[PDB]
Amino acid sequence: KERVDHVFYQKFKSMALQELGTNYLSISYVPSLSKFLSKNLRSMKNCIVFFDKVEHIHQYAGIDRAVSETLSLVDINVVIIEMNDYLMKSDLMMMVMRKINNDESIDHIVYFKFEQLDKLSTSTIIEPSKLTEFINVLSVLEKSNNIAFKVLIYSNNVSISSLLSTSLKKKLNTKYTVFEMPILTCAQEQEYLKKMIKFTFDSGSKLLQSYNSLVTCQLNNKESNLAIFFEFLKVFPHPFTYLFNAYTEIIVQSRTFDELLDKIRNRLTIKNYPHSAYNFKKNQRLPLKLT
Amino acid sequence: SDFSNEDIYDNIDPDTISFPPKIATTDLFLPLFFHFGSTRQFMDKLHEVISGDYEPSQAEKLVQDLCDETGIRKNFSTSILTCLSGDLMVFPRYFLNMFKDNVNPPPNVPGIWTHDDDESLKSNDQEQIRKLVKKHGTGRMEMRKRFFEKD
Amino acid sequence: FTVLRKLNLVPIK
Repeated sequence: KERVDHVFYQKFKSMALQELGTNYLSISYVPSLSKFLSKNLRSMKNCIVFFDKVEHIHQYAGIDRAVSETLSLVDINVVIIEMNDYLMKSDLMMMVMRKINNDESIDHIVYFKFEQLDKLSTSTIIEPSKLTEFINVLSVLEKSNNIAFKVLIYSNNVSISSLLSTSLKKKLNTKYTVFEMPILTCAQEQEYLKKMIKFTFDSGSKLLQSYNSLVTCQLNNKESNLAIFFEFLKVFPHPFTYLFNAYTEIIVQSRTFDELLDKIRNRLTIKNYPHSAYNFKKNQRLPLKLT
Repeated sequence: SDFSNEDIYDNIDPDTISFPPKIATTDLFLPLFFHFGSTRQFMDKLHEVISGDYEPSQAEKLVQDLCDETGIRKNFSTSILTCLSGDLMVFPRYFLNMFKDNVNPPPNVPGIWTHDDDESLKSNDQEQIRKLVKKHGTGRMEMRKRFFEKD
Repeated sequence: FTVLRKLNLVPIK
């Protein structure tokens, strides 16, 4: 009883929770993303970016964190305008300009964020008068060298994604770019879900290579608990989040490293960690990194 | 003046509380909660949400925002608010003491009304009532009375 | 909805 497993596990627990978080938010099948964002956001050139086929919580959360981190590197004034509760059913100009202070920075970046991730409400809910006021604000910032705008639209919706696209193309000189989220095959999806629960911290530890061998093993064994759970992720809506939530629970619930391995081998099932237990908010975002 | 012997309950350093705390079980908290870096990071977000411009009716909104932003299960946020008599000021005090002392709910904390505290308030026993008022004060006493003749 | 409508908040100054 001289050596306490509880002390070692606390360190592992916290490291596993951090990596699971990181893995979830990394859109590994889209490696081009981080380079794309630094190019377009960390410049004084105005830009409109459409994020099409944003079908998963992990994609939205992942893109958002990546955007949030890229703008954190920008040392000039960054203004954030959330367009959502404005366009749905010169006050805009004056609100944007109130935030523009030439005493704290000569150059400024206005980041307009619009999120339309409910394909159900496909009909144009947006006020045409509020939309033309927005493209007018953009037409003014476009002509102002001192101020750069970064418009980021998140959709899977089309009757909205198209009306914006045509209005922005017709009235502005700034060419927009479309970042298409790739549609994975069931096999590919299965690959990236497995990758999410593989940890790389403390590479030179027998305990980490024991953890990673167990998961690789269980997943090659068709009848193992872990592999049956993964066979369900093939049909359940939102598998990365369901897996994330369940794994977070089995990590946090365990007392020793052995308890954690026991849960992966014998306790992780649809009957024990059910879909119902969690809220799959399509616009959910995880807490920021410390450093 | 600006001194209170109640400061010791708010004065808890979140850096001395290992994250996630042993008392922070999955039946009270959501998977998002376990993804804060420190007890300080959670505390700071809690303060951010709590300091919103809510109207006294919007108790349903706050419970939802605590669930979405800090990962506190809706049923647990409601339970906490009830034993706090609605006083949002004593919300961070609850979590600091709950985590430090590893007890849910914190038993002897001014502003945190236990079940046994309500049993003492229900009884007209002036000995139990002296012990209660020495814990929460006449302020919280008249608030708890107002709160339950309206319940 | 029952306990939440009946409950009143004490917001911050």
